[PDB]
Amino acid sequence: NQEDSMIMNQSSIDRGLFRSLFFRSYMDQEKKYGMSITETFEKPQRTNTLRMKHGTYDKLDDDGLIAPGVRVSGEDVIIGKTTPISSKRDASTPLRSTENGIVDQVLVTTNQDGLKFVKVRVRTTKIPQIGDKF
Amino acid sequence: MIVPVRCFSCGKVVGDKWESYLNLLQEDELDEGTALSRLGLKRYCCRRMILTHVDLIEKFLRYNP
Amino acid sequence: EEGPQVKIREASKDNVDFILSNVDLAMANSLRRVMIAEIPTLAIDSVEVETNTTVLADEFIAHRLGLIPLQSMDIEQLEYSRDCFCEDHCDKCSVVLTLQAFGESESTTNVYSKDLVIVSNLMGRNIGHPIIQDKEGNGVLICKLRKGQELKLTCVAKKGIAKEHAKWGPAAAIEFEYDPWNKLKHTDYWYEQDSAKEWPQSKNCEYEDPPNEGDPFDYKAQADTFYMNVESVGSIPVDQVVVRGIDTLQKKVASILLALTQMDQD
Amino acid sequence: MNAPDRFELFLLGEGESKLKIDPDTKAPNAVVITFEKEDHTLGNLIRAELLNDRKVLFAAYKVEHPFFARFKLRIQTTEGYDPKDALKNACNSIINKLGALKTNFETEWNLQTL
Amino acid sequence: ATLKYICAECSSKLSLSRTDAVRCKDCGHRILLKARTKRLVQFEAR
Ligand SMILES: [Zn+2]
Ligand SMILES: [Zn+2]
Ligand SMILES: [Zn+2]
Repeated sequence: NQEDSMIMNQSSIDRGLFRSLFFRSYMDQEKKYGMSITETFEKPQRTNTLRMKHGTYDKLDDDGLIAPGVRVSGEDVIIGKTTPISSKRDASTPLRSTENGIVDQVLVTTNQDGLKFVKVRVRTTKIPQIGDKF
Repeated sequence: MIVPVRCFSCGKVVGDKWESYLNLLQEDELDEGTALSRLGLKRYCCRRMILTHVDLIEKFLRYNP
Repeated sequence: EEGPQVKIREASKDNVDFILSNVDLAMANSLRRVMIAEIPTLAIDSVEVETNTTVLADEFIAHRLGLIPLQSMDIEQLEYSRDCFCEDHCDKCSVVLTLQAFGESESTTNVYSKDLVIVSNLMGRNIGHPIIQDKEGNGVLICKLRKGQELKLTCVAKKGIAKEHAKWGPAAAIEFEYDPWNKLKHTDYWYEQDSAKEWPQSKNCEYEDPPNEGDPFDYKAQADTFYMNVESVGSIPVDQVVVRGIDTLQKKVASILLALTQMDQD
Repeated sequence: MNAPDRFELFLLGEGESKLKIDPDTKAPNAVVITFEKEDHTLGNLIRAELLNDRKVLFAAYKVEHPFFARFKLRIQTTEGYDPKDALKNACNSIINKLGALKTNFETEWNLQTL
Repeated sequence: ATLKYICAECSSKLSLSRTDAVRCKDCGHRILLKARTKRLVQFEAR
């Protein structure tokens, strides 16, 4: 504990003291351009769709978004959408490289303009680490 | 949120006491400190684990979903 | 009687308050370090959540589940999760416990520690009973359910140590004193006018005759006579707490002897 | 994120044996023992019961880093006395003290009521 | 059993159709949620 710093009881941290719930609420929508060409939420195909992310989509379900029970980490994609061309290309929404946790829930609801629109809540228990600011 | 199960430092099991706590003031008309004395909560590190906390989960329960 | 001498002044199901006599200072500190940090016990190391609809996120609930005081009286028969050979756990590795509850009434039904249900084989061992000390008959309160919610999961209690995590620690609440008047002069008493009147004397003074103050300081003195009280958590009673600490200490010490005699090679 | 797994503190990892013996240069007959996965619980008692021995000269234990789990124990004894034998004698003294204490405490316990 | 999408106002189990709008018949609102996969979490209770 040096120059305005402190030392914490490791057991109390493990007992649960000063533990945190940390949520993230990602959002996306499709149908932006109109004229019946339209982005589609789906598990993509790697063939002829060359805009794929570093993370693979084995975690993706059939309609392109994962259930509220799947532990996630790294760059594992959460929402896979495809934008058409005049074949399809990726517009998937990966996860932030640093964070990791559990998908808390997934919400779909249309917009006022009639656009398909999704909000994914991810959750993590963040424990008091060493260099956290208190 | 929820009642802490054990005091964060001196380790005593404190989860079971909470409910009795609420009744201990109600029917017998006692102060908080004496009701904490009844449950063997001598050490104030333990003794601070209950009183400091308010059971907020009740407010969560009212919501239907 | 051949060395360390112990007098007991009071004891109970939860507490044992006693004098320890005629040992080196460091030994008691190491022994309480052992029982606080080294005694093996049993608690949850994995929870397979089936379905949850309660307010609480099952990370929280898993943490609460780890802290349940599980009786580990005969646990020395049990083998560690890591040491044993079952694939990730079996009846020799672990004790599985189911859990399920629903909203019976509009009146909120709470889930006590009691409603845990043992699944795994026991083969006669007294391991896995979540001990409960409350008068009403139900211990740790884990969650509350309104009429709508449902909570079902399956925890897998494993053997562990207080060093790795704090669940596997059986006392954590032990007193310690060894000098009523600082006759060893180990501390320097902060004071405003007088050290004594501004300092409450220890309640353990009645057994050790107070200094007559006529005598100069005794340089050759050392610390031998200790006063302390051990508090049970319920996983292991105090009697087996201290003895299992002593046994783990002897075993750790002797592990050095074994690795040493092995160190002598061809 | 970056923390060592909690089992790294009491269980010896890959290629890490329990003890090591290194004779100390620039010194008389003296040795450092490089413990592994050992807190001060053990070392402070080994040092104390070692110091109670008359024949030993130098006995110390230092925590190189409480970050990690190892502490180094150095000992030097008069010539003709292998220090490892001094360690063995101190350890056995500790063990017999512990056993007698255990039986003493059990005798004191069984008589007690409530 | 199988339950593909649910809604907030009433916890109605509704497997939903492809190329369909987002509307719960019994609730009446347009908000809906996804439901837990059958693969169950492994939790270091820690
Ligand atoms: Zn406490
Ligand atoms: Zn097994
Ligand atoms: Zn509904």
